[PDB]
Amino acid sequence: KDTFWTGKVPPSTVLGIGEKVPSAAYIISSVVCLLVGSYCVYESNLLSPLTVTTINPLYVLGSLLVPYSWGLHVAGWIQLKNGK
Amino acid sequence: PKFKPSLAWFKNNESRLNHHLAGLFGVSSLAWAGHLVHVAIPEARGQHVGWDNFLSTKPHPAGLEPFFKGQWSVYADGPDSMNHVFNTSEGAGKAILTFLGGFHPQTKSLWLTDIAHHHLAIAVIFIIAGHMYRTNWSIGHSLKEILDAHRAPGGRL
Amino acid sequence: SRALPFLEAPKKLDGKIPGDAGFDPLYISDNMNLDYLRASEIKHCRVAMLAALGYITQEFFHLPGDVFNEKHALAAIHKVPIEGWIQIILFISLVEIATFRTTFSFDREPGDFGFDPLGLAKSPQLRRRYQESEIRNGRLAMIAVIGFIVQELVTGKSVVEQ
Amino acid sequence: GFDPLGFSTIIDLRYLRESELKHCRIAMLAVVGFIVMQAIGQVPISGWIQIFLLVAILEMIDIAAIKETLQGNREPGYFGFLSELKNGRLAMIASIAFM
Ligand code: CLA
Ligand code: CLA
Repeated sequence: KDTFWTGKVPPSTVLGIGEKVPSAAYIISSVVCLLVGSYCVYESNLLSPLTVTTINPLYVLGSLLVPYSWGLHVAGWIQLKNGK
Repeated sequence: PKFKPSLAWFKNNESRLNHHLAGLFGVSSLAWAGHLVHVAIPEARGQHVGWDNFLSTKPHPAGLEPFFKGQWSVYADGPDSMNHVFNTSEGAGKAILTFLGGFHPQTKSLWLTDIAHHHLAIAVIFIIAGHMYRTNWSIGHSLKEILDAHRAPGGRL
Repeated sequence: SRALPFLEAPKKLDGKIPGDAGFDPLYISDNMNLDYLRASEIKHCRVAMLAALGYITQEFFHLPGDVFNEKHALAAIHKVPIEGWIQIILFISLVEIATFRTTFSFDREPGDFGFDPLGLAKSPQLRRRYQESEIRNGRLAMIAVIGFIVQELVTGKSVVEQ
Repeated sequence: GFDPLGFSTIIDLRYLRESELKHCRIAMLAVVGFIVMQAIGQVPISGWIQIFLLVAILEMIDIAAIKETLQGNREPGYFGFLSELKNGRLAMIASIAFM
């Protein structure tokens, strides 16, 4: 696949496995991932300092939803503007 | 003749990157953390560990029980004291992985348990990073596809 | 493929050569020189089989003298005289140097150094049966001897005792 | 024809079938296993590692198998080894309740 594109909007095929996913699915999931991820970071690090005996694996895993939400909102915009 | 690699082998960018990230960097870093935990750190606390006895000598009394039970904080308990005399048991700890920061007071150098943990942590990141590119199983990225798509839509690039 | 009957075998493995069950899920054969790999497998087969036989026998039976009376195989290494080991090494060395040309020529057939003293493989059809069975016993011996060695390291007991 | 949400349009149905039949088979063996929490702890860690070490390899080979399915050289869930599917779906809902 040639992924080169012109104009203002990429053509959905840049999303790979997620090319057929609807715009609303991406947009809602991006908000959820950002809020849950932000909460994990807050609970882990900001609500009381992190200690050697207070590392929750779920909060560490959950923190990865913050960068993931970025990707989801870019994909959401791409689908929105492509009509999907 | 029968072992000269083809030009196609030399231009297999995705496979080379996967192996160099996960293997050459990642696994090498993991093996070095192994050396430190099994040999360097015991030797620093006055204990001989070599090829002769290393199969029978646990790096930590608890063994790998805490590891498989996810009780990883056990490996941080009991660091070398600030009065530890390097290459002796006087003031020595049991911890194999730590995040103390700064210097051992006697040797004026970074703690060995910090160095072991550094190498273990980056090994994980490197091994994960080396699953990015597409080889023989359809998952992963093409380098050509990433590059062709990176044009700022405003046209300044 | 046969060994993995849901997957397809790689292109190199057609099912003609001895030892071919189409077992190469990683598709190593696509990149690797197969002729040499076959020679390498057969070599590991033959070393493992001698090693497997050696392990079980020198537990029971022994060469005369106190030096060669160690039931544990891995404990026997340090007891046996160095000059004894040098002669075995020099012997193995001479064989490997003699055979080196053939190995990298790829003229003769993998594992074939023209060694049939007694003339057991007279017929080509018998040779085929023997060649497959060499690999089969060899593959089995390769696992077994690694089984034996690891077991000794773990337990500290000779194969029969444990 | 039961796909309200529409995953078969998003993701390939062959892949979803492989996932379905896998859940079905794991769940049923568990349902039978439950009948025939403490055992998670009681069993030695060495034994548990061997279970993981065999599920891995089988799952690594399943990646190569999924390739054949998605290329169209293999039936979804065939390892050369409706009743399966119906009983499987029931066992999956049952297995949650037991856990
Ligand atoms: C302004 C900055 C910017 C913008 C607007 C874009 C925009 C784009 N990028 Mg680019 N990218 C950028 C910076 C940017 N990029 C940078 C700095 C890098 C690293 C050098 C990349 C690396 C990159 C790659 C590798 C790819 C793109 C792709 C794209 C296109 C599709 C995006 C997508 O599919 O999202 C949807 C993405 C997701 C839903 C995934 C979430 C993001 C990741 C996974 C988070 C990281 C998680 C963690 C570290 C990894 C998992 C660990 C563990 C769980 C295993 C889009 C045109 C795609 C493309 O070009 O198609 C041909 C593509 O394949 N980008
Ligand atoms: C696990 C798989 C694996 C491994 C281990 C390697 C390893 C290597 N390959 Mg690669 N290769 C592979 C798979 C692999 N390859 C595959 C699948 C392909 C085909 C796709 C290739 C294709 C390929 C080609 C074409 C070439 C190589 C080459 C090399 C060598 C690079 C030179 C070197 O020694 O860097 C060693 C580098 C490191 C150890 C990384 C560490 C360095 C960074 C900067 C980190 C910081 C260092 C650290 C602080 C150290 C402190 C040290 C101490 C003094 C305190 C290296 C031996 C090259 C070569 O030299 O061949 C003879 C070469 O030309 N490979």
